[PDB]
Amino acid sequence: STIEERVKKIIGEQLGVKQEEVTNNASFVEDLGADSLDTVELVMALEEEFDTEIPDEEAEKITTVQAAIDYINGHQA
Amino acid sequence: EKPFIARMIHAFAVPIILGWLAVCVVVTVFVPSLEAVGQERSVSLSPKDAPSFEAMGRIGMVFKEGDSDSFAMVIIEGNQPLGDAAHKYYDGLVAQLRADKKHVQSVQDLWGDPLTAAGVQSNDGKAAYVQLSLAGNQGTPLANESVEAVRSIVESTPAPPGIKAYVTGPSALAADMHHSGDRSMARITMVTVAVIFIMLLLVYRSIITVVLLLITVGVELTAARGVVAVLGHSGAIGLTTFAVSLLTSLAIAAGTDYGIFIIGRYQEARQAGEDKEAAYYTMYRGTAHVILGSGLTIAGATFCLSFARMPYFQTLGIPCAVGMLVAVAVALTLGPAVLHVGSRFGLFDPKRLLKVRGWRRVGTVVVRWPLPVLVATCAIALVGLLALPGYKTSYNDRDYLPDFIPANQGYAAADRHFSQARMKPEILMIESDHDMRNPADFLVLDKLAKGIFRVPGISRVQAITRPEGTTMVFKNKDFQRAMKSFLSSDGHAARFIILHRGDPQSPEGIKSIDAIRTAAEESLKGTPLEDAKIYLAGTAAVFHDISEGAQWDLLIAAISSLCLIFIIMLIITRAFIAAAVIVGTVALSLGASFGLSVLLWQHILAIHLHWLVLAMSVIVLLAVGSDYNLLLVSRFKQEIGAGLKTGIIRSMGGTGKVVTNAGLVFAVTMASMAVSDLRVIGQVGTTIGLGLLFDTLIVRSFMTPSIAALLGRWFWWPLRVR
Ligand SMILES: CCCCCCCC/C=C\CCCCCCCC(=O)OC[C@H](COP(=O)(O)OCCN)OC(=O)CCCCCCC/C=C/CCCCCCCC
Repeated sequence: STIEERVKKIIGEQLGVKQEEVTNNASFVEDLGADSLDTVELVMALEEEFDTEIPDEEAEKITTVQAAIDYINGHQA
Repeated sequence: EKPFIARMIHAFAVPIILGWLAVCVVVTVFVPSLEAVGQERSVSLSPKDAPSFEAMGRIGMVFKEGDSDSFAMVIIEGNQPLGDAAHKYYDGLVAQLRADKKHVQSVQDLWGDPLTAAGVQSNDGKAAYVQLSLAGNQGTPLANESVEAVRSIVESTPAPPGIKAYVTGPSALAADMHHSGDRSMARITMVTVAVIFIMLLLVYRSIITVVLLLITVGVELTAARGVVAVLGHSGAIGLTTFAVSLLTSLAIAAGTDYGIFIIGRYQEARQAGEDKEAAYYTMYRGTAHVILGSGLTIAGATFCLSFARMPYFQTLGIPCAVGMLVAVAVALTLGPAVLHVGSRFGLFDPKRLLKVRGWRRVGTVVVRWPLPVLVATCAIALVGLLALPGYKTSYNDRDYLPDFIPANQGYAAADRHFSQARMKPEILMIESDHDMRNPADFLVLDKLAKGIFRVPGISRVQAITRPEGTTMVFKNKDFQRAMKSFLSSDGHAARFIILHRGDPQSPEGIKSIDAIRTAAEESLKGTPLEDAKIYLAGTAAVFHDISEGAQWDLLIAAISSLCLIFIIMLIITRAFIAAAVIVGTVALSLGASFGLSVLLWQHILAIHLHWLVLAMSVIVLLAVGSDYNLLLVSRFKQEIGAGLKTGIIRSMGGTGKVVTNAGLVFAVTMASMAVSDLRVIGQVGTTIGLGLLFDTLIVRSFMTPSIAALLGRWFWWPLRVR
């Protein structure tokens, strides 16, 4: 499937948000209701799904759906 | 996918239910009850090759006073010093006991002889005792008959004013221990079911789901007990009240866990929106092999007790192994069969949202930082060994039985007037090729009697040289009775009756045996009887062998279970490191269970653990503990594919609440076993209960997932995973 669709799938499954509900601009902790640990779950789930490493310092920069999409697009090459 | 076996159970769910119900009726009606088969199929309590056992046989054979290692003591008690009236009652009582050749092989009547009457009369003067040699070894059905035959004779005899008679001895205690164990089977089961019913009612909040779940356990319990009863009734196996008590609780505990696993996964599937038919197969694919693997483990683990030397352990293997195989076969066929038919009416659907955020968040921490979690749990698991230095086992069967059983009533009658050692004498016999009745050898008897009396921890020694047990002619009539009592009619062997100070059951008493044997050899060295052979018998000698035997056969039971459980887990999972981790983690946690149990019993309650406790409880802890790891690990193998780490988190949520409920049910089921009259079996019950609480709360939840997160793909070697 599309990389963006897969990322949205993972995010929605973890945070209990539907595929159409999660938006590119939405922020995990501010809008989707994430917290300090659901973001860790998100990071690990993306790492496993797309066989990529999000460094701890880089982990902080994923605050919205988009940020994850840009990161993975720039590293899924 | 629809596995073949699942389809067959699905297609024949109805007759499978009737097939097991009909089997339950057959074993209930046409087979005697297990608690009644055990009584007619009980096993002797000492291995045939123990030096104490064969020595006791030789002493009986050489002196022609029986062939069994079973003896019972009749204590006569009175409110005033025993006068002539007691003697008439005693004299008639002994004659009646002698007439019963079937049960009373010999009556060592000493109180009737003035030359030795003071040797058995209490210093108080208000009590006396006589030692009976009973037919059949301790604990065998014949011994229980002989004890009852002696006991009835005492009861039927009319006693003078104020006099009372009690029957005691190791054989009487073993007979009463068996009766107490069987007498308490109903109470254990009623409490177990009542507690489990209330617990499951909270977990599911639906009475029908609990009622059907417990009914299925009843069929597993009735079929497991029924099949084991058939074997025992046919003479194929030996049984003991420990096997019956332990088998009954394992079937209820393990049988209920399979029901919780089956319903737990079925309900989880329904939450995912799966149809009743698809949910049933999802349950089978997820738990059919886990139940079988967790079943062969308990059957295999308990079967490893058959390698032990002690009959208490050796006879405990097969009945528990066959019991668990029968219970599992029912759970794998009646379980899914009942689940399907119940589903036709919509009975097993979940009543509450099956939340998983709780365990996913726990799993996230464990998997993100696994090494710190592994270190913390290992330390908590290992800190239980701090109780090892102070751990003191016990061998006094008296203290682990009700105060009111007839054997204990008679023992208490002895303590009121005698020292605690008089009911547990020690006999040492020297056998040679010469007629020792010559005066020259009698000097050696005097020398050895004093030498043995010199050993610390002894109070009294009786022999020809010491008729009264303390220091003070072949033709005197009175001496003749002593001669034939302390010397073999052939004159080739002589025996000394030795009494310790303090209970010989204590480790101090056990230490006396080695000292006594060394002293006997030292006394005879450089004497005409230097080549004689030394035989030792009695409770101190019996438990000198048991103490040594009980150690090695704890090692054999533990090591064999690890080897067998690892093989089963290696076959079930197909992964080497996963198999080692499943059982290796539980092996470490044994320290926590040992520490918790010792702390509760020895220290808090001030009751030492019986020598049976560790060997029996260790077998179950390794078995059941690994099953919870197997359920968790078997879920890893399914969820993997979404990630080696994310698979652990997903599996933790799915199996989290399921195992915790199943863990507590097993722990409480084994904990409810403390309601038994046999405190020995209660110590086993809470020893397993405490351990399974630790395993379900720390081993499965924080230790196993952390190891899986640490090792990565190597956790599944040689399976190809990414
Ligand atoms: C009493 C009368 C009973 C009448 C009924 C007969 C019994 C019917 C009950 C159950 C059998 C059918 C259901 C059981 C599950 C079938 C097998 C299964 O599901 O998986 C097999 C599964 C396949 O692996 P996976 O692919 O991971 O599985 C996924 C699919 N589930 O393999 C296993 O489970 C391996 C089984 C063997 C394990 C190793 C055994 C080694 C030896 C053990 C000794 C055990 C103790 C012996 C004690 C002897 C005492 C005298």
